[PDB]
Amino acid sequence: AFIILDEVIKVTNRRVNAIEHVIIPRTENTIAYINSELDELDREEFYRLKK
Amino acid sequence: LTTAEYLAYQTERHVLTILTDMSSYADALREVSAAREEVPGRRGYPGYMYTDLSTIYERAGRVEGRNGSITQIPILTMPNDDITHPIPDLTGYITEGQIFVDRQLHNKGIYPPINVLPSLSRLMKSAIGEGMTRKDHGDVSNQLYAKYAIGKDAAAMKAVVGEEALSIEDKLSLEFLEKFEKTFITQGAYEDRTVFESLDQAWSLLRIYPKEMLNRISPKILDEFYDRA
Amino acid sequence: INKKAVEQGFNVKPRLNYNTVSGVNGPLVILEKVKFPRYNEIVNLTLPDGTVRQGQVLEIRGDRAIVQVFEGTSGIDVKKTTVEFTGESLRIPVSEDMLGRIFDGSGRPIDNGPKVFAEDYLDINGSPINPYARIYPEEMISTGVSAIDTMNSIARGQKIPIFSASGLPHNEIAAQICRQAGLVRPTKDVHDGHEENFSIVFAAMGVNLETARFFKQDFEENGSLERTSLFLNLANDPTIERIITPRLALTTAEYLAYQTERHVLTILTDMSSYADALREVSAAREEVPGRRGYPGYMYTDLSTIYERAGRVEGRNGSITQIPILTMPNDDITHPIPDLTGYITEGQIFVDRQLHNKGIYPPINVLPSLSRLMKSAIGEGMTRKDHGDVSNQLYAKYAIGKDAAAMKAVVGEEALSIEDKLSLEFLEKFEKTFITQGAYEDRTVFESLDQAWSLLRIYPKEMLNRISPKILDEFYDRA
Amino acid sequence: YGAIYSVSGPVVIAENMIGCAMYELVKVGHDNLVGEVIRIDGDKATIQVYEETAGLTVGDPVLRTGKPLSVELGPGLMETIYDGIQRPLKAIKEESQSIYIPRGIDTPALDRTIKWQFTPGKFQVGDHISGGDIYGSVFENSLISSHKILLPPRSRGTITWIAPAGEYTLDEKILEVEFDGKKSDFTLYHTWPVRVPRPVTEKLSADYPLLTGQRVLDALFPCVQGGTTCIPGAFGCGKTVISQSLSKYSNSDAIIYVGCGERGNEMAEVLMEFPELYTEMSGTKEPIMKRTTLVANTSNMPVAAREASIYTGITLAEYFRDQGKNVSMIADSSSRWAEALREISGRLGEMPADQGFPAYLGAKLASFYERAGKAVALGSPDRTGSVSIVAAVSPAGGDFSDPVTTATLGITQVFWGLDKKLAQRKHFPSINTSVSYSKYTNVLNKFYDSNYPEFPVLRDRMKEILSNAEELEQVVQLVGKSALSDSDKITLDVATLIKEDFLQQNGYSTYDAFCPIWKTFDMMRAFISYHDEAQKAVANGANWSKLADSTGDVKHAVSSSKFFEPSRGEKEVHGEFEKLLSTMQERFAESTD
Repeated sequence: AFIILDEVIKVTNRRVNAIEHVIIPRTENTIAYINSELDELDREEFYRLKK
Repeated sequence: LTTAEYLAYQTERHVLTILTDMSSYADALREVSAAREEVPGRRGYPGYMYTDLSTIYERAGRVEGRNGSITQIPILTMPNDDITHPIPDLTGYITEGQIFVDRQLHNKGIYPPINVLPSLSRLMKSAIGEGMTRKDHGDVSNQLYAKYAIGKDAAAMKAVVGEEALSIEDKLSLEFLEKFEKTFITQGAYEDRTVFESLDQAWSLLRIYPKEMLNRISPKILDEFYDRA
Repeated sequence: INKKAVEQGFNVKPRLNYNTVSGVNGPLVILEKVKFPRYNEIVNLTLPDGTVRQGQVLEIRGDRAIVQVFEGTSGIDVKKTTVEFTGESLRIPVSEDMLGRIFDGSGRPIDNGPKVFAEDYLDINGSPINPYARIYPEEMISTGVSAIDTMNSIARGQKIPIFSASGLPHNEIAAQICRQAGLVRPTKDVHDGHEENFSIVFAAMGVNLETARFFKQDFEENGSLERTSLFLNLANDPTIERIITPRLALTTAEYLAYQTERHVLTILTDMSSYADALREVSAAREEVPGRRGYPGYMYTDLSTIYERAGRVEGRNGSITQIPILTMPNDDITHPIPDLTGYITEGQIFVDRQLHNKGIYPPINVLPSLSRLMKSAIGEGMTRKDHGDVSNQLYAKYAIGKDAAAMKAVVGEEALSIEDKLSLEFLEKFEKTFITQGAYEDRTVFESLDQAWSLLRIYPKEMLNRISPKILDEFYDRA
Repeated sequence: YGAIYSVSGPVVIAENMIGCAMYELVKVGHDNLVGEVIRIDGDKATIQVYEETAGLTVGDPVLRTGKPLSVELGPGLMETIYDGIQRPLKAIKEESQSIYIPRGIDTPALDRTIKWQFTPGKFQVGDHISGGDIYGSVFENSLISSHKILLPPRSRGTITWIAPAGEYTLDEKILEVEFDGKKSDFTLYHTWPVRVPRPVTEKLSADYPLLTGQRVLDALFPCVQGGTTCIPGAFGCGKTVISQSLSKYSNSDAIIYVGCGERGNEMAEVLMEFPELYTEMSGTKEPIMKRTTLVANTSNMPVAAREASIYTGITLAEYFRDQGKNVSMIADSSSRWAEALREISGRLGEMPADQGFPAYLGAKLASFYERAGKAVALGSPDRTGSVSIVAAVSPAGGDFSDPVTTATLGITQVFWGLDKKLAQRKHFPSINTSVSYSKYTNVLNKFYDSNYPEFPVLRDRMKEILSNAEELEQVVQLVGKSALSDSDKITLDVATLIKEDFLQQNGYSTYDAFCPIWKTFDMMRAFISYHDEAQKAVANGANWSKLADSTGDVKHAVSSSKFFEPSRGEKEVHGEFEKLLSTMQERFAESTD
């Protein structure tokens, strides 16, 4: 049980500190940088077309 | 493509057309469209690029009454290693397959660095089997694709969770994936191994698994070919 | 002897008053039939109620000129508003007497004193310096901050911003640096110490009134007021006008340094407000944007704001820029810090993580940099071990942070002995070396001795970066 | 004068409209709809009509008022309810007897029929007068005893006539000044452009605390009258107690409440609760409405009214500041005002800077929050007023990451972090101590050392003991309860006692409805002394369990310290607290044996 609990706690802490703490910044990067900038370029191009 | 059409459909030759860099063609089209102040379709590319790529690609294949054909194998570089880019996306929408050269596979030293998961041949289904290639080709290809996909999934899980959490199927999948990438995909630039040698090597790869877990192939093919050794 | 008498400034140039205002679109007002408009001419708006605002021409179109107004465009009437065309681009009345004077963001005195009895009218955003006539800055200044002197050191002539954020004590750090600034090897030209002090030019754009009072009070604290010129544009001041306050400060700094031959120390606080003013004017003008809505020319404009510092071939003056900027979300990939990182030579990072830890100054030295330290230190400057000690401190701090991260993922027990050494070094570092009194001044030699005391935690064998020659000389006592 | 040329949604172009200013409001159409000019093209001016324009006809005359968006400042705007553009909703309902607001209604913002008793000031005929000079006072209501009427800040001249003492209406002229020959008539009211900050002689540093009565924020995260505050406006966080405490028990001589774009139900709750809310001075004998004016906007109103709500509120607050009255402005939701700005920009087609917001949002917020602050009022006599802003923020997704809340947190010096979880557990006023902060603690050091010198060290000692207990909660959950040292358990129990009996305040109870600053400081002393005595005794004595079990009576006494009635008198309460501390010291001395 000590071996199993050590492995489980290590996996849980490792995930909560690396996997989640990289996936959440990964999603934030995706949205905030790429989706927002692509939408901004689309907005600029259609605004120029309207002009 | 016009000189290829002349040779294939008028002189009855078999033309293997190779287009060196379709990305440069797409960039030239984008430059012309931008200078034309036309409505962009995606990230500055013209909105009619679908029709232009259809015109370029569709002038291939065999036509009725002529003894010639055009086998078109264009080459295009994805700008950021992604299928989602407009060039490869619009290419795949009209083409009948693709061969994916994978950067991660190339960095591993494998040549040719062809990834089979994104690669496809949309008209391979009716070109293999009885009286053409060997009758196990389709099922062997299906089993290899399924095992490779399971190997990638198990490698991802092993990256996420421990190896012991993986089933025996998953460990066999990693073993098959390693031997597969190192021996079957890997091939010398001057080797020219026939499809029958490739099928025999594929069977030697598949014989890692027991008969029970080759579920994607018919029992007839399995009990005909598995024990040949 | 009188090279000065060739100015012929007595020429009277009458100015055209224009009532031909067609319309206003946001910060921009448009004139239809101006005659021979100038590219960057400054103009004077006269509101119907008699209020006088001023702005500069941005675009010219045949007989048409487009004018932005610094104080906003509320109230202009196409029937009763009159525009006066000066004929020259924006210029500041500059003199050596501006030291000790507090100015509005637009150069107007606000210390209840008189206007600048100018020795000359220097044009804003002057010409770039010839690269063939540039002196590479390699006179390190002893700021008294152990986090700054021993590692990412500052030379005389830096462009080194203090990266920070809202609520961080960047103002305190800037005040301490301005107070303790001084060469590590002073020239001792005069025993009275008159010219050994830095002249200071302070520009406050977009800051709240409390920050302006704090900086003014701190300059009154150190007897440095007579050596300071304050340009305070406050939060309630017009936002369109904030784009000239740093330019006015840089123009007066250039006059003081490359003409008066003083050693100017320029502080540009809250340049994020300047960047936001740039974004606002860009959105008003509706041109091609960059990342996160900032103008695509923001790189060049920020460079022109920054590149004005340095040292020239023939003059014995220098400008030492320390801009202060607030990252909106503690993000160093934001365009506001990213572009200034591309331009300036290094940065000083003020960390919220270290600030919440309670240490002062909260300088996260690992992401900070000093691009001109590589030649400002050595055998002749400071001490021969400076470079290797700084490199080893960087490497061991990085290893300590990595091992602290590994401590949370695999527990303390799995850490190797060198990892425990790294944690001990990081603890002692952050709480004995980075930590420094707000009025504590440490010479680079004292702080180097402290750095060696910290580095003596490790055995001599694993000090890989340090060269054997220096290691065999300094690792042991003395 | 003008004439309608083209209409499309809320924007109207008016031809032959030469001579109109930039933001000059105009009367659009036969309905006289109010609209603001936003672009000019020669004689053609672009008008942003506020209300619905579905009935406008090309050719309808449009008349220019000659002034920008201006609020009517004078007697009669107290105890009244306004919209964003200061329309008297009460008078709107009374004159029309209609459920809905009539389109194009033009009821005066100030009641022109009320006769106000006017007593003239020290200024006499022939004197020189400048902007902000009190030339008389008007008894508005029983609580605002003297509504000092002011010369408008932009006006000055030589007084040529003053109306004597008597009763006048807001249409009656009561002052004539001469400037460059031309005469000018001044009534009891004057209009001020809403967006230009109302000038002051000198803006001081706000150093007197904004005592609200809520012990947790009066002690841990104090605010200064003239400071800026940010609170979450999320649902059910309990911001109602904050608003009612600022409008009910604060030092403010007047209260400005603005509803930017709040939902209809919530605005109805506010508009019903405020009239039935009574003051504290002289023993709860007057309604706070006599001290409070409201700006109310439901979800669906003219978007320009929602955008100008906070500007109207801050202009009223500045007008009362120029009279020397410390005011506090409460914003129902700054996020709703930001949404109004975003929709205005979308209608104008401006370039979206950050998440669709305009690029000037940060500058607008900075300028608006810098409008606040203690300042010497313009003109003579030399009186000092102050405007403090308590603005609420409510992000749509609750991420607290959209630019408006980031700008508000960056600008505002004090943040009172109301939390969902604390309100769920019936803990009030539900201020999350861990996330809340106040940057006015350093400024208030002068006031503390002048009045309660021990206050700052007690405050940050309580801060650090609660932080230590918060981290030791995680330590306990990690290892086990028994692993704590005696001092650690002392810290834990002291923090729990604090959370139960100092931070938590019933508010509805008579004893803790309003906790004064001296009672707050005495409770600071009691709790900090309890922690220090326990720490010292255990450090130099026996186990903690026996001492705590034996000294539970002292813990109960310091718990009941919350129950001490402030109405008994400050001196009596201080003496009784001294008695409590004396008995505490004696009983701990007896126990440590």
